[PDB]
Amino acid sequence: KKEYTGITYISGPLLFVENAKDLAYGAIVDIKDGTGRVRGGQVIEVSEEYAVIQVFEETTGLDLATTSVSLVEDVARLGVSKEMLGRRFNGIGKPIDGLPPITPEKRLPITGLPLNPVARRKPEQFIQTGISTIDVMNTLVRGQKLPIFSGSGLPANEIAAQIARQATVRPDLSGEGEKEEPFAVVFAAMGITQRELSYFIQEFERTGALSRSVLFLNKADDPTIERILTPRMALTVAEYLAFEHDYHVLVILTDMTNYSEALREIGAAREEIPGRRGYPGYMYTDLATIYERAGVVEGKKGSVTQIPILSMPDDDRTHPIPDLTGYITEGQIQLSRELHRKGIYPPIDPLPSLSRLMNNGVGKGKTREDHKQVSDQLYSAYANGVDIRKLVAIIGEDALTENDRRYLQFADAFERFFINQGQQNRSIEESLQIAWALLSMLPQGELKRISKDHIGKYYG
Amino acid sequence: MIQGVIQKIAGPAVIAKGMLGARMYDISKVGEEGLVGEIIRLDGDTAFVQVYEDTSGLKVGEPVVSTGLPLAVELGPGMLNGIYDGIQRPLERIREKTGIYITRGVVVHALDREKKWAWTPMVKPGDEVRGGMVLGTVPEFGFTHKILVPPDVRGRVKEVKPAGEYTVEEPVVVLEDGTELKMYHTWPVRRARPVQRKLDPNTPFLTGMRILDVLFPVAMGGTAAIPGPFGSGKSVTQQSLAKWSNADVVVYVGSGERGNEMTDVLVEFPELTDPKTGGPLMHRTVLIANTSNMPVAAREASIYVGVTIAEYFRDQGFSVALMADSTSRWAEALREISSRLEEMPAEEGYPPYLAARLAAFYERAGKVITLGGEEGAVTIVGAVSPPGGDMSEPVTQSTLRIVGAFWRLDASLAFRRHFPAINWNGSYSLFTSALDPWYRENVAEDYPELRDAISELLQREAGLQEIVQLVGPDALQDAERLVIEVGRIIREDFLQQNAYHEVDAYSSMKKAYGIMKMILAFYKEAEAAIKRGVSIDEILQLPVLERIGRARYVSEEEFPAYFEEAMKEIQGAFKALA
Repeated sequence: KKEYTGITYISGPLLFVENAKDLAYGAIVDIKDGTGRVRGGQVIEVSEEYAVIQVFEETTGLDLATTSVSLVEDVARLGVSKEMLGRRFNGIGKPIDGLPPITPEKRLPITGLPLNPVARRKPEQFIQTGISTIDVMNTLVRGQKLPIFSGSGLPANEIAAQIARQATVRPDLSGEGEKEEPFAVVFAAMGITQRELSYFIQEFERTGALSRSVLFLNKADDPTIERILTPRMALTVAEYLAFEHDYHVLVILTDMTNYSEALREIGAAREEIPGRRGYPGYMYTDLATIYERAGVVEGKKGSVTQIPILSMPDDDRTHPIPDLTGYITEGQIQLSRELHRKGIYPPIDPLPSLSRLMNNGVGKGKTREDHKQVSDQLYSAYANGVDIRKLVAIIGEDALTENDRRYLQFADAFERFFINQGQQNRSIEESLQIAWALLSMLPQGELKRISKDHIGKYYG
Repeated sequence: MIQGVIQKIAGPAVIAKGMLGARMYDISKVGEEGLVGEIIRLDGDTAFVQVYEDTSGLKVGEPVVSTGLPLAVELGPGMLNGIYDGIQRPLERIREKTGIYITRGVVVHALDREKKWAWTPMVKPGDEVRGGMVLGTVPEFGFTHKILVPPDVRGRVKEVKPAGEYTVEEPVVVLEDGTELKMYHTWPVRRARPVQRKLDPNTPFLTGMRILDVLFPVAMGGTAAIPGPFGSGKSVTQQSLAKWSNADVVVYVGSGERGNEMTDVLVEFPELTDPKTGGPLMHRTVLIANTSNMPVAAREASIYVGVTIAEYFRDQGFSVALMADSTSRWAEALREISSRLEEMPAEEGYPPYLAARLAAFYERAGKVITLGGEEGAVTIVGAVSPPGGDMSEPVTQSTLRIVGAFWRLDASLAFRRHFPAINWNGSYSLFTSALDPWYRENVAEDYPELRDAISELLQREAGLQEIVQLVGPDALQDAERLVIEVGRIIREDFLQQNAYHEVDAYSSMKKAYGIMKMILAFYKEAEAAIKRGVSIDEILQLPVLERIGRARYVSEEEFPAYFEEAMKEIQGAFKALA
């Protein structure tokens, strides 16, 4: 196969090869130096004069006299099959579990394709996360993208790890046959430290969560382009298991801030003039091409569900990273520093949280039929309980009536009991049972978002 | 048609050489796959082509060929009940041809070439034809689709196809010129389709919903924004106008949407009912639909393709309702292109064409006498959609610097269960002044005053819950407990419109006049009652509050008698309270 030796220029991550009209734009290439060491790159531009290759690793060692480029493949593709479960790969999807390299039933363009809008399907079934604040209030529904908004310091890894261990499909609540219903987790970690990798592995093994997962682990010290590829690898394997194998897949992407931080970098190093608050102008589109690879489709039993996870730079929900993710994804879960001191975990406060696809995933045949209303009440009664806290806050305590005293103690214990569950795996029923014993603190006529009868069932 | 090759490829940008005599903005076909693109630059013997789709895999040296024409839309029978992407490709046919995912370089046709249409000719040989005139007719669902002479074309008719069943490809009419006219013509989307004459906002756009009809109304062909924030019922309110508006056709362009937001439209719409016919509303709607990850260029054409399509249906002499949602997302798309065209970012994260263009689009709205002589309109209802909840968006400014009304939705009102969740203090109408003649003429000599009296009680209700807010309701003079309690009555019995209700789902100006007049009648009989030593609480016990209450639920036909009797009952029930 051809070697291209006409290298005219190397600077930063770029190398230029003359007489390479036969390299396709976007082609993955191999690059060998005098020492014999081999290195990846990608054709990012091509003309009659030369091709610009963007090198994957450092550029140290390359020269213009003993360096040759060659085609590895015209489009970045991925060796994929359904035997990737229990496995554990890296950025580029080569094995890291000390197990054997695997045999693929197809090689897929890791860039994927947009789903045809007309071929989609309103997401309808719920996914039990085991966290009450998620499950009852902000339900993750199959086909959704619902990210966790966290903070440097805050324990997203733990939540990530937890939903990964706990999550499950509830066929017995939908009558559904369990056969066309295998449930898998595609974990994609971007720019993690060895300390956190150690953790996620430990966590996936500890209770065998590993056997039904495919890990795409990427470290902080890896060549940055591997970070850009990780979410693509993951979603490739996920679209595959989902839309050809009827898997319900849950994709967790931590940490998107590291992703976006890598996206720009690959642009500070490709010349590009930065957009708002200094990330790439097309960051909205790029993220779109990631998050949008989720959903459910007519004529298919399977699904792809995303939980991206992102530490906001200074708890600034208006930062490009969370702001853009916000315009693309379907709500979010937010990690309150406020709940972190009071010793609460998982620090998820329901009022800034929202799951926009929820109302179509709960209810008769999907969960329990009080669900929707109970969730709204639970909201209502916390919003109503929080706004009293503000009324009797900084200046003088005890400026309160009888009733509003009782919407008050419904906020204290809604934290201690509902929000603060530690590492309990709570089924939707147990979540609705606690919800109901939290509600019944209020008198009957105050549960206004609930049909009169439901009350009498679960209230007494 | 010019025949060059690829000299360079860098992302979606391609340089073709040897394309001699290629022209600015002509559509190109790029690479062996024939990917569609636009010439954005001519430099010597090269043309910079902006490729609408992913170029990855193309090699220097492949063919590049000019289509010789700028971006255009196909205007003919075949669009209604259709679902196109932002550059007029039928997504249904694509699915069928390629499956669940969208494959690049797929070549389908806006208008089905196989389907047979029932031509009824309306011109004979020797007839003179000018652009815009009706050649003949073809049924499309309920509508009598008119076959139009392209604007720009004219001459004498030589031959005509006899009534029969033809496809859109067939020369139904042929001129002495030799010019063949078909059931469709193409037309460039960035160029306003011509009209004979652009008309004044002296007519109502009848939406069906009282608060916008009575309070913040739009003229026929006017424009209007809505801020569709979550929590408020954007869909529902939007869907209702499509169902109940004095519009013959509804074009809904929406692109740059969340896949499931958008999908919520291709699944919901096919289930709405046309109140005029009893069958689907889809049969008189074109939807252009587009998503986050579908190509930049389509997300930006979207509202233009949609406005041209809208203009075409205008041109046949119908009222056309176009709602684009989301308009901020469109703007996002215009930002990306600007950046891709490597343009230096302007102040406040948008290119400085943003307004201009929001206007090259928005100003194509208008009610007109068409080239065919008929009258028609395009009334636009854009949505401004920033989850940031920031009216500061240069997008919202420019829009609002331009539309003739704003219908401010509010998730706050929704939470209270007030529907449709539009805010009377935030919203407004610019058309109001010049619709009063029509009003006095078509509703009642004393329309404006009555609606003025209502918005007047509203302000006052609004500025009383404010001095109840800081001094308690005890400090309220008698006339206050009343003002608040009718402000109440108007909220619950006049601003609230049940959208899923078989009657209240719609209300016309006449019924809206009645429900108004009753409130103010009741009001001024209470006004003279408290002044006379009658208990406001006894006033508030009167069983004719319920004749008011349950009025919006009464058949439109049964209302005139309901009004006449209830108006008579306000007298007797108040005269009884000596």
